[PDB]
Amino acid sequence: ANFLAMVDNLQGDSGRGYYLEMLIGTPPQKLQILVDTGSSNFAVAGTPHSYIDTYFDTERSSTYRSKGFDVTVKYTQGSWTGFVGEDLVTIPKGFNTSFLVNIATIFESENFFLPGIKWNGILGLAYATLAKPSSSLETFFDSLVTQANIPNVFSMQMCGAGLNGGSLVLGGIEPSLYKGDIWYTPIKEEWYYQIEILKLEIGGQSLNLDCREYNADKAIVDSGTTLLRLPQKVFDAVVEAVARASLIPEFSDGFWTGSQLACWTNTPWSYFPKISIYLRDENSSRSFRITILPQLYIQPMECYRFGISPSTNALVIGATVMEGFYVIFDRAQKRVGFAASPCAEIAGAAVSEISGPFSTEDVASNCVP
Amino acid sequence: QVQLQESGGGLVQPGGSLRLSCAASGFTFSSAIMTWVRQAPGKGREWVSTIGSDGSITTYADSVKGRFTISRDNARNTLYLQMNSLKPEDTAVYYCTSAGRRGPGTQVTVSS
Ligand SMILES: CN1C(N)=N[C@](C)(c2cc(NC(=O)c3ccc(F)cn3)ccc2F)CS1(=O)=O
Ligand SMILES: [Cl-]
Ligand code: NA
Ligand code: NA
Repeated sequence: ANFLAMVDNLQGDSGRGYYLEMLIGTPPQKLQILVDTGSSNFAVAGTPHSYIDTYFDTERSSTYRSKGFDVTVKYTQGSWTGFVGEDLVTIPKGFNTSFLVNIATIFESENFFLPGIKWNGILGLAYATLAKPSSSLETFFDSLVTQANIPNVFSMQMCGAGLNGGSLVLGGIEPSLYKGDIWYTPIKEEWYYQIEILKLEIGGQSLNLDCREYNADKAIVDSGTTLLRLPQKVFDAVVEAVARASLIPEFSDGFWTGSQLACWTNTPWSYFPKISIYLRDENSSRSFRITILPQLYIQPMECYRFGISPSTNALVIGATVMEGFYVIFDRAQKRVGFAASPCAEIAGAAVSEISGPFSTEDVASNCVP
Repeated sequence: QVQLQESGGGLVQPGGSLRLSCAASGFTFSSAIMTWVRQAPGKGREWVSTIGSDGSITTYADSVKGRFTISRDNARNTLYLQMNSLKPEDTAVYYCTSAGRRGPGTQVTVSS
């Protein structure tokens, strides 16, 4: 593997996703694949659909083999059913050889191929235990780690910078994508990339919630989620704190729910507070904080939408937070790394910060229930 | 729960041969991609060969092409590696892996 050749291997943005070019079958068919750290299947369109240009035609691949079974995957607000097979895949921006992997080819779906997408499948990079129909279906990254002789690590940089593609470095860390220190937080549970959130701070003030409220369902790092998603009680506390700290006198209730845009003539970002998320260090007595500036949560659409949404379920660190950071998914060492992204800059200003260490003596030793 | 157990290694001279086996249980072997990897002390992990579930698609590292042959018997839940024309630099623990799990491996030593 060549990590320098992986720089700028993603196209897209937080609106419609970050996607990787993949070549599938013999002769190769080129697909555009969403990079998804919140799922564990490699699944591609196998039939024509309204919101896609191309699909993988298994009949045109001489190396494709059918496993003889289907899989149905269901999400909140969507689903698909596909045939499960095996074929050879190359990733041209990083590798020089092909690898044998499992592939699901989608023949029916609901709410999956959304309006506006440039991708026609998904690359699930989470752990085997989320794979469907079961964890015996070898995941793409498990196949790649073995067959390509790479370390069990990948890293991601998203350069949309709250509006320039990105990089998926399969097998390691590219030094040219960050400056300063990488801070590591333990993976609490290897399914999603579940990490432990200790504290949220808005404009320098703590929310003063029990730290279990940040982890109750789970806190995860998910490149296939657009917004920062917060459990309802955390969301309401954040909204209250943003409205108190902001130099805008009035926000509508509809602004916070995404029903109304906030509009100005000639930049709103100086009128909003920084938002900080504190993560436990590998030493449990230390934490570090990842900080997003208003640029990452007051999103241009000049009119602006709120870049945070309430969750029925989990606390999700999605693409818009990830647009601030080089994120290292260190599966081998059971940890997630963060460094501030040099590309996370708008109008000459960094849109994110990282700092530490801070003491965890005032917080419980386990914030997951 | 998944079990992989390799056997068939040994100590051979240069130009010798071995037949490695891996017995599998606790999953549907007939639907599993299977891979052989090798690891020698002080060296990097080295992919050897992969075989698709029906046995028809096989791939090999350049370092072993034309010398080693991967195969499987789905009815017997067994993976094989036929190793010919063995060289000192093939010395390693050889292990089978599938879906992020691995067996403990079998030692291959090639020496005069
Ligand atoms: C949150 N989810 C996730 N991680 N993966 C899935 C496969 C998914 C992701 C997308 N993601 C996206 O479309 C998307 C768009 C812009 C971004 F910045 C990031 N992701 C679309 C469909 C879909 F099924 C299921 S989901 O439950 O919806
Ligand atoms: Cl498999
Ligand atoms: Na083809
Ligand atoms: Na497998």
